[PDB]
Amino acid sequence: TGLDEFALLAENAEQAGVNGPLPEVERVQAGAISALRWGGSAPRVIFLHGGGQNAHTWDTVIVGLGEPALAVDLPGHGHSAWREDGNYSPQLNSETLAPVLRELAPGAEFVVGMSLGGLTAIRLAAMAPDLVGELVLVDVTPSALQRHAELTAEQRGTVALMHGEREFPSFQAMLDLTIAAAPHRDVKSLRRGVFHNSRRLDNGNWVWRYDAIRTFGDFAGLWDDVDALSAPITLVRGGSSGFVTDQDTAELHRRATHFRGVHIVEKSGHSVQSDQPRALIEIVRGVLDT
Ligand SMILES: [Cl-]
Repeated sequence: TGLDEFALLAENAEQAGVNGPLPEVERVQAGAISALRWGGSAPRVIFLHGGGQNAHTWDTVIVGLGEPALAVDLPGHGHSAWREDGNYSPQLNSETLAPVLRELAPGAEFVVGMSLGGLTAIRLAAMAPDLVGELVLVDVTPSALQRHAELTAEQRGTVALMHGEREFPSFQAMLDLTIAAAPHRDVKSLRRGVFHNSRRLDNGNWVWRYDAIRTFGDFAGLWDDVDALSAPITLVRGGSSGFVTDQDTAELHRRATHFRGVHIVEKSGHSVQSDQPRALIEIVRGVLDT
């Protein structure tokens, strides 16, 4: 389409149940990392999306919260550079991101990360304390993503041997795939997500903005980082998500120096920011104490 990436923000304000003028937002870049900068040049919160997502996953939450924020595109996602070695490990993501965040979000105490983003946040908190005052993990722990990585490994192996990146005859065909994976979800919300996560080729076909993740990375080291972090950790689970177990949550409590507790969001799957953004806004607002 010809549609600008900020053309649907009224839909995000309605989903967040807020009215009034939309906040200012623009895309920023420092080398390999692209981000959306909301509310001007002094972000209070950094948001890190999950595997297969981009920064726009946070639009509803950011519009509802009304705070200045930086929503970053992880390597291999959104407008951030791909890597030919297909490796978007939390550790590698953190190494690329830290100097960019020092430049674009030096005064943001709070980091909210979902899934791969949440483990990226843990590694940032460890390697760059001065930055990260407080972590909010959305539906992930090191153990939980390790279990997901182990289930998906055979198929991440098989896809790795297709060297095709896929192409799609239409936008609708990508939307059909996303409907198939979440058919109970409002299709205007799904359509908005696919719009941001996809682009049209000159040859009329469509492709995903994200790189197949051939590989994730390191978790023993990631638990050592949890043992060392001083940033308090809040966990947010999806009540309909099996991704994080009660034992996962207890393990996180035992290793963290300051676990603030788990919030369990009724009628949310794994992507709490997509399924129940209003409930996530209230929890993030509470952490801000604001
Ligand atoms: Cl992920």
